[PDB]
Amino acid sequence: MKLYCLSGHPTLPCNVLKFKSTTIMLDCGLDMTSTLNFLPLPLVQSPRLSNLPGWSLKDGNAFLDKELKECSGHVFVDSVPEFCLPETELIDLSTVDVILISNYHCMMALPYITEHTGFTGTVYATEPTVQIGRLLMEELVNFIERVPKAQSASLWKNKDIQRLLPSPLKDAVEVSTWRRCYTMQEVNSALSKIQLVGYSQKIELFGAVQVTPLSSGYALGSSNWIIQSHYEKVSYVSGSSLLTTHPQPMDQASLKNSDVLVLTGLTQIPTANPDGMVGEFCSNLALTVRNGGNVLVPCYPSGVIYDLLECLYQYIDSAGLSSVPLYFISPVANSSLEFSQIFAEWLCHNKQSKVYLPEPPFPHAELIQTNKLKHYPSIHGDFSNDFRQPCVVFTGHPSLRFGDVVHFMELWGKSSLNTVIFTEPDFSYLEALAPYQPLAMKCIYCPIDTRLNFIQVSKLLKEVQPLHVVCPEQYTQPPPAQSHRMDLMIDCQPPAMSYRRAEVLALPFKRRYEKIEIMPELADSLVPMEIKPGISLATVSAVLHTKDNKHLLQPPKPLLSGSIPVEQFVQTLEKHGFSDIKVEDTAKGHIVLLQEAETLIQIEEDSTHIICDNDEMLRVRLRDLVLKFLQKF
Amino acid sequence: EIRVTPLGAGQDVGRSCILVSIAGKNVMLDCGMHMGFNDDRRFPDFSYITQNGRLTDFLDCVIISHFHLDHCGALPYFSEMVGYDGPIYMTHPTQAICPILLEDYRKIAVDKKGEANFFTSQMIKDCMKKVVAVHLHQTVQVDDELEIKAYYAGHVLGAAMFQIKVGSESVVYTGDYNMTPDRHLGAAWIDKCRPNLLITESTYATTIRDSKRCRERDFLKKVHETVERGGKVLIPVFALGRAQELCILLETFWERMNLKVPIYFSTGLTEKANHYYKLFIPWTNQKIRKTFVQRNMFEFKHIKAFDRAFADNPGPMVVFATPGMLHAGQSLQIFRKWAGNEKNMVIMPGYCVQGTVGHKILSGQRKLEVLEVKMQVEYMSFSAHADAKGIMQLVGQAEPESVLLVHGEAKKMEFLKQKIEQELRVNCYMPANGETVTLPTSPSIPVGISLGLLKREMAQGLLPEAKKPRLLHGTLIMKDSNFRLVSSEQALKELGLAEHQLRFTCRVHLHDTRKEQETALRVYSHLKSVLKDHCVQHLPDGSVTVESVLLQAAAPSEDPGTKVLLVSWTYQDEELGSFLTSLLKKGLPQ
Amino acid sequence: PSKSAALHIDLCKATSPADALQYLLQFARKPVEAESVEGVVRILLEHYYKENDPSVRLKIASLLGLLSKTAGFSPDCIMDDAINILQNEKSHQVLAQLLDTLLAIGTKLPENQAIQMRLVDVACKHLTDTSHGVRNKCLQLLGNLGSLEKVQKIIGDYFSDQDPRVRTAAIKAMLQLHERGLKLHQTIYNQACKLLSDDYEQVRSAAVQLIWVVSQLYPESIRLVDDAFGKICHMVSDGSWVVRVQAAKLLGSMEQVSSHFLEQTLDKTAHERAKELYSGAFVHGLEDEMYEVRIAAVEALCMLAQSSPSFAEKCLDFLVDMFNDEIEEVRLQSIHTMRKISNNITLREDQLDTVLAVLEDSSRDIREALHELLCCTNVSTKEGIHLALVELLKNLTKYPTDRDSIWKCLKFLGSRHPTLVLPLVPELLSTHPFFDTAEPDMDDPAYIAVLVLIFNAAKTCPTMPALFSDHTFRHYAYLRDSLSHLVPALRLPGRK
Ligand SMILES: [Zn+2]
Ligand SMILES: [Zn+2]
Repeated sequence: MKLYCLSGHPTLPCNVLKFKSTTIMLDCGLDMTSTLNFLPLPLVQSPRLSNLPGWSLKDGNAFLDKELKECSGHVFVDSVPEFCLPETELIDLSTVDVILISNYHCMMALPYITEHTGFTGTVYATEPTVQIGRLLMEELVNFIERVPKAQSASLWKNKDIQRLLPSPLKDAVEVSTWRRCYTMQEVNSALSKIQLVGYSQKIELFGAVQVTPLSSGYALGSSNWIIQSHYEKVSYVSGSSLLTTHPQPMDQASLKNSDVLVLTGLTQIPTANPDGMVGEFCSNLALTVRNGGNVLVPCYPSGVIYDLLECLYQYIDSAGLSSVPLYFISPVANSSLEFSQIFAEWLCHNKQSKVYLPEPPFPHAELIQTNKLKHYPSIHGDFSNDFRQPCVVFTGHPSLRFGDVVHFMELWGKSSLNTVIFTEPDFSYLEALAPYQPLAMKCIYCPIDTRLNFIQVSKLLKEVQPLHVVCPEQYTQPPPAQSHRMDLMIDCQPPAMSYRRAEVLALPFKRRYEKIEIMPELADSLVPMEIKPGISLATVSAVLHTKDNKHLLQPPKPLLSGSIPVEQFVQTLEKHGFSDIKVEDTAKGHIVLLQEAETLIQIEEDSTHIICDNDEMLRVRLRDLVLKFLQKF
Repeated sequence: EIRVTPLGAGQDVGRSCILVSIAGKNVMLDCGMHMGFNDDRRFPDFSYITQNGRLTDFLDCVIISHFHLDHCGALPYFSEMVGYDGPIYMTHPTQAICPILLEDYRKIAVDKKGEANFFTSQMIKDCMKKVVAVHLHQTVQVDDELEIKAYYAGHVLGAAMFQIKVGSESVVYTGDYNMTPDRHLGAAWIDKCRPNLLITESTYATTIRDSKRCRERDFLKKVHETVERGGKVLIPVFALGRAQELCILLETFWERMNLKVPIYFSTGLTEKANHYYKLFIPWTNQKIRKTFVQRNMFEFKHIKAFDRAFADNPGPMVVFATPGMLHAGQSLQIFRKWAGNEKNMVIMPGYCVQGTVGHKILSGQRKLEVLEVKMQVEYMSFSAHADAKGIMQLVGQAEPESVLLVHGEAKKMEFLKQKIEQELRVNCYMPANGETVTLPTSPSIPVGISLGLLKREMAQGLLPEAKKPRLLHGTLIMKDSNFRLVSSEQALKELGLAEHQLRFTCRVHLHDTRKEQETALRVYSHLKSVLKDHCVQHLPDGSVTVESVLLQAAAPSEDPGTKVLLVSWTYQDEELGSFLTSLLKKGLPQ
Repeated sequence: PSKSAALHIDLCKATSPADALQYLLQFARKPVEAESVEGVVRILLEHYYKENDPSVRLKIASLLGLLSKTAGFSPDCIMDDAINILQNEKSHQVLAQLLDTLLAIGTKLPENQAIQMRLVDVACKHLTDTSHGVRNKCLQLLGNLGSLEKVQKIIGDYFSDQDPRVRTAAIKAMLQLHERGLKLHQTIYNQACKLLSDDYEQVRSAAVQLIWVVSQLYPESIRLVDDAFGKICHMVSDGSWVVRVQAAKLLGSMEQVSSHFLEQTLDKTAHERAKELYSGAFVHGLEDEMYEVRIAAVEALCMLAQSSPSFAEKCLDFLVDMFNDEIEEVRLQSIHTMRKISNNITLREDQLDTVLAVLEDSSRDIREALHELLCCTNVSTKEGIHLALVELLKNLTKYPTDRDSIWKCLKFLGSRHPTLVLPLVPELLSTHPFFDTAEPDMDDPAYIAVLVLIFNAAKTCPTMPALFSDHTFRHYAYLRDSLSHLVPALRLPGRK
């Protein structure tokens, strides 16, 4: 089996696995690291971002004064934001056959692969995954749109200028394959190419393989995959959460007893205590509200938002802050709430029982009923009619480089009393908040993570004991933040081979057996026979019939094994009718003479030889005799 | 082998329960009661399945199809005072909705019959705590060898066909189902799995139901006639299934015709039913699950709750009411209120139980018990069952090996048996209740194979030497745990036995005047000329090689007229050696 | 220059996966060669190919194909690729890369004979693999390098071989051969039937396209197109909806058939019950699944109904009952097909529900489509004209915005058939047989709507200027003055 890893990102993978006669690729990363590097897109053009000064080449040859701009001693690129792609040219994705999805964050990059490249096979994902993915791509395409900034620069994308530029523009990787954003017809094309699957569903591919998804528990419908043939097992685990969360809990029973385990989607901040930082969030939120300002929280419309609103529901009941309202602003807000509402069977047992006792599983429907939390699609209109101060706003995009988030903190940047709270760990908040610096806004960084830490990784691997482990180089290596700490690296016996962006591995396995079926009449015909205690064997003579890579045998040249004894030979010749047979002995063999047809036979250790005259019927009699005095293989 | 014993629905309807023994495992498909027997005979007989033994020891797993009373009414009776603690498998919607129906039936049984040994609400809660829920297409292993799989059905919401497969053995139990896509329930879809058995119902097998769309066109045009005449419309339906189907139909039609006349829906079960219909969207087909992006179809803009003063409030009126068979009849109360008018209308969309007041209304006399009816009636057929062509389509898609008919009437069952046996030539079985039927299986036992041996034999098959016996050889190593097929050489090197070599050397006596070196040259030339496409080579020490057969002109014997040719060969080419000795016994050319 | 520097850098680095992948990715993603140095770069690549890392070799082959896509190289690269294919039998990845390079070379520029495609075809035929290695790719190679207008044995065997993927690739090659012509035969029809019965998905989807194309090629079996059409319908009743959409569009593309077989498809009904009151292919394929197969079915029905002058009534009822299909796309397509088939067509009873259709909530598209239907339709009875008028006036007085379309459809009705309205002329406008009737309102839209119908009727028949009153005379003057494109020129005594 062979593995091609097309993403150096630890969280956003593309893994092309070649097994037997099929090709199965997993996940789709759309790295917004280049998005972090590009300039933000104001919904309404702010004067300061309009007149940001232009950083200049020290040589002065290139037109980087208008290709690039500078702010607070730091430099950014001025265009529409780009997105980093996985390297598609390592393997022809047309020859790549079947695509699996873990979760919506891992399906963000799907129209790129599914429209332009020429892939034409089938794609699998669960229902909540595919629906929340459609909502996310709708939000993303809207925000790259809704104001077209068609400017694009390329002389900075020249390699020499990239070398001359300072970090992190010096630290930019694979600038050449960065692309502009995709559109609704592309979205609909991929989302019609999709097919559906539930948990523990066995999907057969060509008889060659069978795939099953299991609840990882990180997100609503987030799923680890299991690919098996009848002797071979690959467990692909990406982004599980074994803590008590809202989705279905993680299921390791089918995960164990695996030949090859690939592990991705681990935590980004290992030292983060989730519930503790959630409590710190609530305390800081109460402090800002009591001070009388406005709080911003950028968040994806799944997962962490639901957990945050539940805890804020309990905390607002605790602190008695029913005066200050909550506004959830995103063009996907209404459909996100409704989809989280009806997706019930994918939840955990507490929420399923909540469904079974006629109430909605999430409390934010009751929050809407009590009118504390109001959802709004865009900031223009009735939201502008109903805005309040002091206030709470959960805004659409967490990467901060486009949307209602950037407009709101352009509005609120001058004030100090207001507060921004980061809640998603997928980006460095320093490089996120660099363009607005200097900033009077209070910034409190309390990231929320549910991906399993290395202690739980060690526990899970010691529970399941796979034969081979595959993990990223960033998980093998110590982090630059705390290289002194030892528990921050994955430990496994045997040590897992690593991989880098666009790398090829050949996994340590050799294909030996596969699954074939016998047919009952042929099994009736076959009679086993025993040469060794506990070993009974039978020679076979059949016709193979193989349709759709599944194999069966039906009735329509074996050789010998075993030495023949001379004493039993002559005894059975005498009792069969042969007479006047004389035996002489040698150093290792016996020479036996039969006077009829003048037959001389020498018997040695793994050596027998019969010499006679031109005779036929005696020869074939001796043929059947010597062949029936041995075991057939 | 396959053992099938229906405890109920044997040449009959109601109290359906089927016991299936596959490879010594006990799967109990469905357990409900039926109306008509106020005796204990409405419940399935338990004196055969366990006699008076332990239900969890004898039985192994329970499968429940859908939430109709005749299918999930007997779970607390089967599992609580009789005693059962094993696994019960049933879908999340059916799990959410069966206890409410059970509670209503419990209260109604108290208020009507008042059976002393009757299941109580607390142990109903205990039973629904004991049950286990399963998603669609989710292969659930009851234990290591037995697994179950669910298929979308369309009889009602949450309904599920079930495929039970152990090893290669497969029995597909349809339960109740439909092919016609409802206005809010999708059609039944199945894999082409080729089951060994197909257990199915055929409630409407002698009636080819015609075009559904034109049927509600007729319903809508007549209800439009009535509301344009300003009359009152009373629809007696039971509050599950067809009630919300007609609700969605009238919501669509009323919104599109832009009318303003108030309509009302029967209370009591409306809030619970509509809550479950709202909270179980991903079962109500792709129309509603696509429309869910903008709006929610189950949120009704024109449908409110019925009021008894709104009953005698005047004006045109449309009210859905309960029940469909009119035994208790708040619908019958409003019927008695509105029977004097000749302007008003009722539609009866279901088959009424004969011999009751619903049968009196279905029949054409004015006097029903006595009151005389004047308002107009219609008898429509909005049933969500399967028809004859739908059953033929289902069996043709599924391609099973044998079928078994339940849940219907005997002459109809026989007609379907005759038609299916004329059509697809597939064996059919007609069990009576309490009758066990046994069917033989083909238990193909798995075995392993060496991949290299497989690769070279498949290469030989792909080579254009097909249709000739290539004689797949090897041997089966048996451990009683992993039966495997290996090559002879692989078996030799695995088991450590010596590769025995058998050699035959025949002394061909050649009688001619040619010289012995020329005799060996003649042997080489003759074998090369006769054996076409054979590896005939002349070894430079004077020898002849034909594949792996070595011919050597031996030492001169004591007879000058006889020359000895030693022809030496192994057992593997010994057919070729025998042919060579036959040709040399015929002799060299001279 | 740059290619030589890249080759020297690759040779100097010589890292196993790392520098090889980096150099290949840089050379591919930087630019095209855009010169004649592509041959020298290919020579350097062929020199470097004699090494390990077959993945890197396949990447190099893909880069060679991408370079050949600029059509710089031809025969020398073809000979080098032939040598590499002959001497490079190393597993599925390199075999696939060689096949892709061969396809790129064949389809890149030459498109000619004399060992430009025939030699490559013979090489592919000789180098057909043993297990999924090239089989699909060499099948599409022979498809895109179809030899001449004279492979049938080997495609017949590759129809019955192992893998469904290989079968589908063979079928796609059959698409390519038919779009290049190649004049397939009837043994292809027989093996296409046995490929319709293939127990597997999407193999059916493309094989039924093949059965359609051979049936439309020629109708000579015993009845070939009727047998193919029946197979198509018994395939329409399959569960797979993608297969059904394909099926319905292709059977609509089918245009000639036995008429009696077509009514056998429509045969089963409340339609004929309602007809007496007044006096299984499509009947499952319309109300089988949702709007995809519904739209495909109605387009099939419109195409073959435009083909067949008969047969229209038995789909007229099947459209008038299938207006209210609760999907507005299906609604609009139903109205459009009723328009497109509405010729030699009577609606002696169906006028009532087809006009209860134009009474509608907002549905501006639906109401406009129904106005187009009523303007392009035909009717037979005076009573039908009367009721069409009265509910059209209902529509105008209920939604007083589309009165322009109302007036134009009434105009088209009067122009289409004038003689039907003649007895209604005393009744539709009150002209009390001896009294002086009060003058009607001039700009009242209802009265305008009836007047324009009257004048479009009076275009041909001359026997109603005497029926007109004096207000009708001056109103004809005013309407001809105002709405020039709605009323025609007439021969009234007041206006010469
Ligand atoms: Zn039922
Ligand atoms: Zn039933």
